[PDB]
Amino acid sequence: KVRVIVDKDPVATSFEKWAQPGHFSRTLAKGPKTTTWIWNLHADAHDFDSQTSSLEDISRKIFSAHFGQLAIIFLWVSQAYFHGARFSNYSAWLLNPTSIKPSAQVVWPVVGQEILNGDVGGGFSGVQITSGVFQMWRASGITNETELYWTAMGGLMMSALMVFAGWFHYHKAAPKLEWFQNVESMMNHHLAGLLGLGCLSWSGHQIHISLPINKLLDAGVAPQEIPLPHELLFNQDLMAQLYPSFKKGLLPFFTLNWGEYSDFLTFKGGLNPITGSLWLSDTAHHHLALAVLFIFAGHMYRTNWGIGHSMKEILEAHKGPLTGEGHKGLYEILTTSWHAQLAINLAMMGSLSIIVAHHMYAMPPYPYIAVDYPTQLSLFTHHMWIGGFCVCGAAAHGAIFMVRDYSPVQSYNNLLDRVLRHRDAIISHLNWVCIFLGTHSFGLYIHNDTMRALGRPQDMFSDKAIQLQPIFAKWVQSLHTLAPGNTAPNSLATASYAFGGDVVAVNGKIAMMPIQLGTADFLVHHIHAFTIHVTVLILLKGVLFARSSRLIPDKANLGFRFPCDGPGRGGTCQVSAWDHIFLGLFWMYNCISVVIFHFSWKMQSDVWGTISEKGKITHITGGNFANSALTINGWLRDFLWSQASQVIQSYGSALSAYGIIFLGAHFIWAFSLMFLFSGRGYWQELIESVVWAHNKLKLAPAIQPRALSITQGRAVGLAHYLLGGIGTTWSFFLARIISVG
Amino acid sequence: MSKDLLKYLSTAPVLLTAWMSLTAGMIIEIQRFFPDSLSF
Amino acid sequence: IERGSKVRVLRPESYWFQECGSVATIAKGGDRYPVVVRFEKVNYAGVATNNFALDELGEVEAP
Amino acid sequence: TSDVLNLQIPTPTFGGSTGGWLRAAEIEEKYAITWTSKKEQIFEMPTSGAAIMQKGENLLYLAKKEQCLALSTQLRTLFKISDYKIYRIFPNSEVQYLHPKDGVFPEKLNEGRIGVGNVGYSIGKNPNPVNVKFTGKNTF
Amino acid sequence: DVSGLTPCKDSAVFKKRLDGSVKKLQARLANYTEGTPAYLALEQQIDQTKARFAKYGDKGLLCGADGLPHLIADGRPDHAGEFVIPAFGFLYIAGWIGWAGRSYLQFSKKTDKPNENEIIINVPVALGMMSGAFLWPLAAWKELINGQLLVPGDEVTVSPR
Amino acid sequence: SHSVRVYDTCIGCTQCVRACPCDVLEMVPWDGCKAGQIASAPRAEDCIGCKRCETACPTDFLSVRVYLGSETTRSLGLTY
Amino acid sequence: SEFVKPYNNDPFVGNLSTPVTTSTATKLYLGNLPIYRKGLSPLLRGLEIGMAHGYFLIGPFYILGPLRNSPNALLVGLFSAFGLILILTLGLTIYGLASFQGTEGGENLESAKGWRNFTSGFSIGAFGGASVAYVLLDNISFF
Amino acid sequence: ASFLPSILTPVVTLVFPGLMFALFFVLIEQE
Ligand code: CLA
Ligand code: CLA
Ligand code: CLA
Ligand code: CLA
Ligand code: CLA
Ligand SMILES: CC1=C(/C=C/C(C)=C/C=C/C(C)=C/C=C/C=C(C)/C=C/C=C(C)/C=C/C2=C(C)CCCC2(C)C)C(C)(C)CCC1
Ligand SMILES: CC1=C(/C=C/C(C)=C/C=C/C(C)=C/C=C/C=C(C)/C=C/C=C(C)/C=C/C2=C(C)CCCC2(C)C)C(C)(C)CCC1
Ligand code: SF4
Ligand code: SF4
Repeated sequence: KVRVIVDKDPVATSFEKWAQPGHFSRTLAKGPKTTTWIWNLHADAHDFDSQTSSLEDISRKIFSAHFGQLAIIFLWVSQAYFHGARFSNYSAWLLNPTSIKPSAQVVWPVVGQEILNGDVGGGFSGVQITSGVFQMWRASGITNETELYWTAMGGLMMSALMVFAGWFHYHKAAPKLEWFQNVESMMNHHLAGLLGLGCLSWSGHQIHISLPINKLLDAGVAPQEIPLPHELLFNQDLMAQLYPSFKKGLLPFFTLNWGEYSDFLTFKGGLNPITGSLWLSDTAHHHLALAVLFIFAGHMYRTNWGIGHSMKEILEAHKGPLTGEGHKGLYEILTTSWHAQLAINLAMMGSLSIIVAHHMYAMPPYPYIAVDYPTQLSLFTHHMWIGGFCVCGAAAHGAIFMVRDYSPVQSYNNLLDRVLRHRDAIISHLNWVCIFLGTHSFGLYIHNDTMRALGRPQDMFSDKAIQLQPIFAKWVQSLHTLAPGNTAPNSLATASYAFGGDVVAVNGKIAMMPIQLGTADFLVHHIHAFTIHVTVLILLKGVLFARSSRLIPDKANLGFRFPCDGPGRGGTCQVSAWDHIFLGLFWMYNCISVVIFHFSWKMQSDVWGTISEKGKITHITGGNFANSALTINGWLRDFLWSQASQVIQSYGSALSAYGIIFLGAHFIWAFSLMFLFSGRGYWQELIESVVWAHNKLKLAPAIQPRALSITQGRAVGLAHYLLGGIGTTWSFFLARIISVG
Repeated sequence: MSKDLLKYLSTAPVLLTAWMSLTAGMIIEIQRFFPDSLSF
Repeated sequence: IERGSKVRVLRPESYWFQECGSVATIAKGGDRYPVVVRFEKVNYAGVATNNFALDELGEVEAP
Repeated sequence: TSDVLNLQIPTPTFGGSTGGWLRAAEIEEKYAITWTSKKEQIFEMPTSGAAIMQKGENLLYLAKKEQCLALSTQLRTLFKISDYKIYRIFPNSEVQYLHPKDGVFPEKLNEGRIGVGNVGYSIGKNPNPVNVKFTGKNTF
Repeated sequence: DVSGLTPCKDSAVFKKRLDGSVKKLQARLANYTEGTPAYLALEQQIDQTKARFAKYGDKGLLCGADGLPHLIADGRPDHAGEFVIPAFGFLYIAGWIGWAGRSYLQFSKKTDKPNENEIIINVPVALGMMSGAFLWPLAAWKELINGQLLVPGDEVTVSPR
Repeated sequence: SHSVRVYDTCIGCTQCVRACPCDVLEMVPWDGCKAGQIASAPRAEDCIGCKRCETACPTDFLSVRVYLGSETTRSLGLTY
Repeated sequence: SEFVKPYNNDPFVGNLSTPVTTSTATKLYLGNLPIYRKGLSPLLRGLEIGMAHGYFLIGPFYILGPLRNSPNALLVGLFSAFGLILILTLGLTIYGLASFQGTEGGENLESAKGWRNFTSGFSIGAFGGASVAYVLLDNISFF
Repeated sequence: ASFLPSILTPVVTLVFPGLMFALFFVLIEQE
């Protein structure tokens, strides 16, 4: 049966193993003899399966670690709400959202940093924020600072409860592996219980507190006069005054006259003209429908009662001629190995973050967020980066599963075996695809540069010399534009105005606009595809060739991350799947960097801007994307050089912090190249010279210093490279968008 | 505050963070009380 | 030089060249490097022990 | 033992793979490894995939001595099979018995083995390169 | 005075820099109303700016054609406060630091578990070493004379030449 | 092919031979060592140069030592 | 069922007998292509391959070439095709010289005489195919 | 004269280096 079964008091509570630093691993528990011990203590900190063999113990450690992480996240939600409560201008922004710059952080006057408390409107001096939390709270219906303070206190209480839960579920009552492996009940409760009831509760909150407050705010009622949420929750007369369908009660729900709730449950679509964002009635209907969908989906898998599915049987039933045994063994793999689950979950989380980035900008969900140009850019770019990082984590943990938890006795003649048996074909064909795609997509840019420099615009791959029109994307956009009448008759507007339709604008600034697709869009989209394909090549090759290869038949024996297998065979450098991830992180970094550059330039040139009373559409850069994005010279001039002005000229102003971070991120990006290009042998010899200098003075340490390991040097170089590049883009985008928008 | 927790607080990273915290606070307070000292 | 004695290594290629180590064992005949010197300073491989000959060691302190 | 192979032993049951020899083991040199198993059971090939070693005699073809030795280490340390023999097969069909050349694994000493590549002084006593400059020898 | 620079107190460019910063602060002051925390903070900040400029004028710093203070580091005692006195202060502090580290290392090397003492610092004696390193110049000189500072090189690991 | 050499600082601990993935090394009788055995390389032509012998050697400096040299199909370890 | 089995009943050869690799369609088309066709001499193999490649090589130069919007577009395309074919037959000749150094068998693509016959066939065929495509493209209004 | 750029630049920077590449490849693929 599916049952609760836990062991009591499995681990005592004591600081003795806090004092003992390297207790978790057998080798580290001995104590230090070189400084590599210190690094390995951090490297192997959360490698539970290397520490303990018991899957039960690994699961318990993971469960309590999840609790600790949730405590951290609750403290983070608390910081956001509390800073909005105290050190902010949320009330001023709520009164006047368009002119007030949102700010929820204040520096102290010590060393001249007080200038960073710039003019953000509302009689408030502080650092402008770009996280969209102000718009989030306006959507939620928060109109006072006491609400922010009290939800911050609640978040702190939840963080304390989560720390307590993490301690309790490891030191007092830890579950068993039998409890952990109840995947069917876990799926049922996560679908119906977590997602379904979360959506249902949020739909109720929206219907009862967000629709009335936001409708009154859009009407013009100032926040002081707004009736409080507790009054709105039970005052059915006021809710009938606002939405007439509420006077009918819940009888139109229990009887299936659901059409009576059409006023506050809508399928309007488009964007609200007042706030320039999605209709909150639409969002409430959305969350209600999703609650129903998830509760329906969560009753699929078997439990104590006879009804339900078995994922084992579902997988085993799917086997084809070209797949042999098919999905046999995958249920056991995913029930026994945590790394496989981590790989799948990280992949889907990253793809979801990217999909979130794509959806939020095209369909602004929060009020006055579309006009808040820094918020849109910041959220899109952030979620893109998080998505790429999660995808590479997925690849890494797939490789870890392959190295450690793979077994042919289990996975004989199944899909995993059949994939490993033609990995060579897979990687060779992806290699050809990568070469072809990169050659075409980048050589079109290079051709454009060559012909422009040769003074031959008639020979360009431009919109007027040799057109490469995205006919299929244009067709899909046309279908979406015509959808509200023909293929979605109950929809009163298009899902997103990017496909087509009217120009939504709040005050002078433009919320959303149709985004045209031409030759430059074709080129940059194929560039995106090329970058994604090369990243997939690197990561998939690392995962497939983690067990072994033609170069190293016994690569699994060496481990997951190892420096090499010597200079033999002409050199076996970075053969490890870890090193494959190390290289794929550079490539997802390049991919996401080009994606965010495309987003920034396209939205600045074609979407964001201002519209006058007559209708004079004036964009930030002036539509230069369509004619300058055809060349790498144009990318270097009209995007990087042109928009770096607001960063470099920021000294002596509130964005001077962005200027400093621009320089510092540049410095760290360059500092990374030392680790990336150099090698441990030189550094160990230099440390030997320095150690002689210290020993001459009788102060050479007992913990002998050593150059960093090879894998560690690669990791440090990659981390510094990513930090420097991402910080450079962060400062550049934030300074540019805050200055111009 | 058993001997084990005192030992843990005596560990190298905790001590580094504590001492550099005190040092940074000392420098910042000296800046507040004697600000803009581009000289002696 | 003598078991339990502190001896300075004089082998040029040793990680412990011109450094002290405690003698733990001296073997009989056979071994071209009968003395077994034990150190506390692990070399790059990790070992803290090695076999040396009597000519490659110079006593600094006796047992 | 001897420089000969039956060349008809039943092979492990394997569904094929892309990791095998490619237009060079048949032109330059192939390798074979033959062992005996007490039970028909599943193992991991050096080339990617899973195969079933048969009950009793088993024979496998490969392209690298490293691949053969890796499979041998797998067989020894998982299935405790320690009767494997490794052969090199030339395009002219000569067969050369390589790994257990004395009939016992190299890690165990034998009385008849003679030393190849042995130096009578410590490592830090080789001549300098300037001494062997413009001579065909090397400093070891 | 020297290098063609002039004292900052009698520097027209320095006075204009002060006036320009003051005008910038007063210009940004227009957004905030009288008596608010932002207004009072800006008033404090402008007072601080004027005090800083007056202090630089009084200290005797030399201002160049750019109108910024230029520190003369050549060893003349007229401009000792620019480098020489801060230099001595840092040298004393850094000596204190290094002597505390070295003396604690000398203590720890004699401990039964020096490797573990390196990570886990014996704080009661570490504080003592830090306090006692205040007199490092005499202590280092004493160790030099007694010969217990610089180990003979015939006792330090050296790579094959 | 690479040149594999063994010096008389060998202690006969027979770990290079076990680390060997190509059967290049083998223990032979020897009078010098207490264990009575010394590593030797009668099959240097099969050497690839991964230096697992050097990694596994516990001597203060390596009794077994490999010098990379003329390359071959076997030394490169090419399946083709 | 199982449509992926060992290649030629050899599990240890680096190949798989997939439908793509070993289907009757693939076998028929490949074996009937000129380079594999039974009974064709090396001269005819080269001839067929040459005409085949020469017919299509003119097109990219004709339409996407620099002088596409010029009265001599097709002439420039034909000249470009001739140049590219000259480079290709030079590549063929040097490949034969480098590969089939010492050979006397002949009548075989893997021999010097056979590869030379193949290269001659390719060269003449490709020149003729470029010219034929020129002639057809001049009179494309016929169709 | 102004003839000579046309005569010499393509001869020296298409024909001669292509022939040199052919010759070097053929020579390095001897024996
Ligand atoms: C190294 C010196 C040098 C350099 C860099 C150049 C460069 C050039 N010459 Mg040349 N040229 C040179 C010496 C040089 N020339 C000399 C001394 C003469 C004889 C007086 C000429 C006569 C000459 C004529 C008549 C013409 C050029 C032209 C050109 C241009 C096209 C390339 C060409 O086919 O020319 C090479 C033509 C030759 C007849 C071969 C000259 C042989 C020289 C001396 C070889 C020197 C080799 C060098 C030192 C090292 C080896 C290089 C390489 C193998 C690694 C180019 C700018 C053309 C032009 O004006 O285009 C706009 C053109 O029509 N050149
Ligand atoms: C989980 C989500 C959720 C929640 C919590 C609620 C909650 C509510 N909805 Mg519903 N509602 C939801 C989703 C949700 N809705 C959705 C998705 C829809 C769209 C289909 C609707 C559509 C809808 C309509 C159209 C209406 C409501 C209304 C109500 C009220 C019903 C009262 C009731 O049945 O008492 C249940 C009672 C019991 C189970 C018995 C126990 C009683 C306890 C002990 C009383 C406690 C009272 C309290 C603590 C003190 C109040 C004191 C006061 C002086 C302030 C309540 C505020 C009505 C309303 O008031 O609208 C404003 C109403 O007309 N809802
Ligand atoms: C759900 C998310 C998730 C989870 C649960 C895990 C879990 C794990 N990962 Mg990780 N991993 C993730 C995401 C995740 N990963 C992602 C997104 C990536 C892609 C980059 C990776 C890539 C990855 C690799 C390549 C490896 C792991 C490994 C591991 C294991 C040990 C990690 C450890 O002990 O680190 C302890 C923590 C640290 C060492 C600290 C890391 C600090 C980073 C590098 C820098 C932080 C910078 C900071 C944010 C900004 C600084 C600002 C500056 C101004 C100061 C563990 C099972 C290892 C493993 O399984 O080995 C067998 C392993 O090799 N992971
Ligand atoms: C600008 C820098 C740069 C360039 C040009 C490349 C190029 C390449 N990388 Mg990448 N790479 C880079 C930086 C770069 N990388 C960095 C910094 C890293 C370290 C993290 C890596 C790490 C890395 C890995 C690990 C992998 C790649 C891959 C590839 C290949 C992708 C296939 C492709 O599109 O090829 C086509 C060529 C281009 C796009 C270059 C321009 C081509 C145009 C058409 C010019 C043609 C000129 C003409 C024909 C010849 C010269 C004329 C005359 C002089 C004779 C290709 C060789 C992947 C691969 O193998 O792909 C199959 C792969 O696995 N790279
Ligand atoms: C215990 C303290 C200590 C002492 C006395 C010295 C002494 C020396 N170091 Mg330094 N060094 C130290 C720690 C120390 N080092 C550490 C922790 C590192 C690793 C980052 C280095 C890395 C290092 C390098 C790479 C080099 C030196 C060099 C030198 C010499 C020149 C002085 C200098 O420029 O310092 C430079 C100082 C640093 C780079 C940073 C020092 C780190 C902190 C600030 C001090 C440590 C104090 C410690 C925590 C005290 C604990 C005691 C307490 C418990 C009571 C000199 C022999 C140079 C040399 O060989 O010159 C001949 C040289 O090239 N050192
Ligand atoms: C029907 C139809 C069609 C077609 C379609 C198709 C052809 C499809 C295909 C599809 C496919 C072709 C699919 C696939 C899928 C896949 C999947 C779903 C996968 C999964 C995976 C996993 C889950 C994994 C995991 C892992 C990792 C990652 C690492 C480690 C290992 C493991 C295994 C754990 C069309 C269009 C005509 C239209 C109409 C209808
Ligand atoms: C399989 C397939 C495919 C493909 C196809 C193709 C690839 C085609 C091609 C086609 C072509 C590509 C055709 C061709 C034609 C040709 C021609 C029409 C030629 C002619 C020639 C001539 C007439 C020549 C002559 C001459 C001269 C003039 C001089 C002297 C020598 C000679 C006699 C040679 C597809 C995917 C689509 C679909 C599926 C199936
Ligand atoms: S530099 Fe690193 S990867 Fe290259 S051979 Fe040496 S250890 Fe291996
Ligand atoms: S020192 Fe090296 S070669 Fe000698 S026995 Fe030990 S591992 Fe073998």
